[PDB]
Amino acid sequence: RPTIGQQMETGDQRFGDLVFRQLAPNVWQHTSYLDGAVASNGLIVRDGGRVLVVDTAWTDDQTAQILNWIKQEINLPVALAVVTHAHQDKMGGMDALHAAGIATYANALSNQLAPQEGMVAAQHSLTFAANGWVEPATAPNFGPLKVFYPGPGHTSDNITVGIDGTDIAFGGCLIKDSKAKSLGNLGDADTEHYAASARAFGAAFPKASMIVMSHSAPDSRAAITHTARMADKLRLE
Ligand SMILES: [Cl-]
Ligand SMILES: [Zn+2]
Ligand SMILES: [Zn+2]
Repeated sequence: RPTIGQQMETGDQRFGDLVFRQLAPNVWQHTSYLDGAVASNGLIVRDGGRVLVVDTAWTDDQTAQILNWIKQEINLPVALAVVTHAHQDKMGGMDALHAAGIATYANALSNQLAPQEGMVAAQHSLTFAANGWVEPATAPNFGPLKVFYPGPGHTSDNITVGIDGTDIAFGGCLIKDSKAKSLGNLGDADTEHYAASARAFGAAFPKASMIVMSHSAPDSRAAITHTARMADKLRLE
């Protein structure tokens, strides 16, 4: 059974109970929902003759449906997935990736925290230099994916990804959009270092003009400065 895409008034395409949006010739945003209802975004990148995934959906079934979409619309093997912190929205579908033979990667800290956060750890751990950049030996054949740990923010373990050859960087749950009224789920957050991490993210990917994030539509760099400003407000109490 194929699924046909259900095009929307916004140009997203519905496929099952997921939404897919093309951001650039070789980059798509994937969106899944949990019940109110709550959107979570990740990315799919075509890199020559393989596909790379950033984040799962909330569930194994939704993540399986992402894999079906890739099979049906791109038709290339998924070489690896990178997940950006240890919460359900980002790591809730690991078993589906593992069932499909996909090699998975996460911050070593994300893997250490996963059992406590109710998550399945990834198979491989990314480690980071003191300047925040991924150690290249721990992220082999990541193609255009540039992984950067900006410091504690939304969580202690949150990491971020830039896409070489595009103007796209993925803030994950660290960044919120330019109209956001708060910083959201602050249960696991570092209120002291959040602002510095958000600015570190901006400095790490200075040529990114499209900032993709977990919980709203892509936004400009205004999301970065807006998030930092809200993070400062908070730190001063
Ligand atoms: Cl599940
Ligand atoms: Zn989170
Ligand atoms: Zn989240």
